[PDB]
Amino acid sequence: SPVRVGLSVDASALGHTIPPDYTGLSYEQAQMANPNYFSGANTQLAGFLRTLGRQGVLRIGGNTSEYTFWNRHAKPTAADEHLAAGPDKGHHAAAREVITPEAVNNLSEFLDKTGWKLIYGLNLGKGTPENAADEAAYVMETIGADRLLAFQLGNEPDLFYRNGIRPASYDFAAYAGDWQRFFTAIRKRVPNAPFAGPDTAYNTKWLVPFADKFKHDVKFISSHYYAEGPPTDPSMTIERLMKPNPRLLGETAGLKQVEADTGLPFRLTETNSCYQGGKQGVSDTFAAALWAGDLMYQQAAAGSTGINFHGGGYGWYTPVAGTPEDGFIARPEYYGMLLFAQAGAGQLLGAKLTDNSAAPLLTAYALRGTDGRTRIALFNKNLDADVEVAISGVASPSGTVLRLEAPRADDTTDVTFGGAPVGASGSWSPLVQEYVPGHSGQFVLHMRKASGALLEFAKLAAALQH
Ligand SMILES: O=C(O)[C@H]1O[C@@H](Oc2ccc([N+](=O)[O-])cc2[N+](=O)[O-])[C@H](F)[C@@H](O)[C@@H]1O
Ligand SMILES: O=C(O)[C@H]1O[C@@H](Oc2ccc([N+](=O)[O-])cc2[N+](=O)[O-])[C@H](F)[C@@H](O)[C@@H]1O
Ligand SMILES: O=[N+]([O-])c1ccc(O)c([N+](=O)[O-])c1
Ligand SMILES: *[C@H]1O[C@H](C(=O)O)[C@@H](O)[C@H](O)[C@H]1F
Repeated sequence: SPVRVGLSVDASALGHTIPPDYTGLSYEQAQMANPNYFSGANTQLAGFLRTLGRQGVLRIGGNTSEYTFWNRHAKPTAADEHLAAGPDKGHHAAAREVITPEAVNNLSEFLDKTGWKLIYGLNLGKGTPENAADEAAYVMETIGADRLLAFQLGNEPDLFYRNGIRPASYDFAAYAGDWQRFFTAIRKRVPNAPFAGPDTAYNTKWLVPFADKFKHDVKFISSHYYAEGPPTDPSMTIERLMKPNPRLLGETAGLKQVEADTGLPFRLTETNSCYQGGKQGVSDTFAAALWAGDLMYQQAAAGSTGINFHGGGYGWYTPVAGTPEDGFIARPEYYGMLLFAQAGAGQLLGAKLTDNSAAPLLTAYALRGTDGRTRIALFNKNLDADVEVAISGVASPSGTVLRLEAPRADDTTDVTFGGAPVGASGSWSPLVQEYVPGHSGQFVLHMRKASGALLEFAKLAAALQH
């Protein structure tokens, strides 16, 4: 028998706004070594991005951003024509790669085909300030001011002290030294160069200090988040992924603090289910779809202005997998992002769960969409309990439900949303839609264990609208 829970929506309790560019992805800077990947001719990948959002952000950085060197005078053939750069596995220094001018040109075409904006990593770990300045100049010229959201100076500088990029004594102080030096060189060459940071791995203590020290220099504050790791650790399981944890609590507190204290927006610029490249049998499963869609909403509710799920290649946690030669496919995690895409932008509303102690991992978010229609995204992350949700507070005669499903939580395939898989180049239309009738704002929705749902409610009295 289902666990019977209440969801009270309060349309008068307004929360944060979800902007049209909330969604996004993160990729390794090393991907720039192959100009055919982010390219106008890569119509398949662009299609997958357009389905994730009419607007969104592509972030390029990661562990490889310390090992990639802009070379304005490269032979075009320096390029690795075949490279599909998967998430860095974080065991040792990445292979050193050059970025060519044509890679930047093709990145511009790709952004033009997708309608997305760009966050671009610069090499503060091993590069010089002069080369960063030159790189920045070419990117700004090529990408354009309209599409370049920010440069970022180093990736996860809070781990430099332990990974060898710096000595064991490197700390916030020294980073702020490094950052200032690069910033000044870049701005001399590119007066309108925009910035974000500190792009930290986990260390929230760097956030307010960074935001305070560089308040007039940056557009937003950034940090990262991984639910689990390392992948070889047997405690890192699907069930664990469905649950909050102290790191998430700390990141969430960290983002609220920086926004409260400084008034600067926050963006989660690198995130996925398990670090060091993800975990087989967890990161590549239907559970990751529930995990990722729920994370997008939880972060927005806390005040995050956007997100970037890391990926690339055929990485265990990649939302999109593939290569320009063999084609691209949506992995299970993509479908959690797709639910969010389908819900769209708007303003979050009060929505409280009650009688839910026997179904503690169910989450729900109500949104007043741009078009004025109410949506509710639910994630029954309970692996073993079906739920029956008594929804109230919804001023609508009826809704449709689109289901996020797979036959088992650990399935690496068989994932559908709205009764359909995603096809080639991000193609997707709902094929199964269930009507839910309401009265006095009350609706009842059953959800199987380990499933999700998006409810879209009809306007009142709008049957004759043009
Ligand atoms: O030189 C090595 O192989 C060195 O690699 C360290 O690993 C890293 C170095 C740099 C980065 N990074 O810029 O992101 C990341 C890693 N990493 O996450 O593995 C090793 F820690 C060190 O033992 C090794 O000597
Ligand atoms: O790690 C290294 O290879 C070495 O690289 C230098 O930085 C560069 C390498 C290559 C180019 N380029 O192909 O135009 C440019 C730079 N650069 O001016 O940043 C570092 F300076 C050096 O410390 C590092 O050991
Ligand atoms: O269940 N449906 O496919 C469906 C379609 C259009 C609709 O307008 C509604 N509705 O009124 O909520 C439901
Ligand atoms: C963010 O963390 C990722 C991971 O550990 O999976 C890496 O792939 C990425 O290079 C790093 F920036």
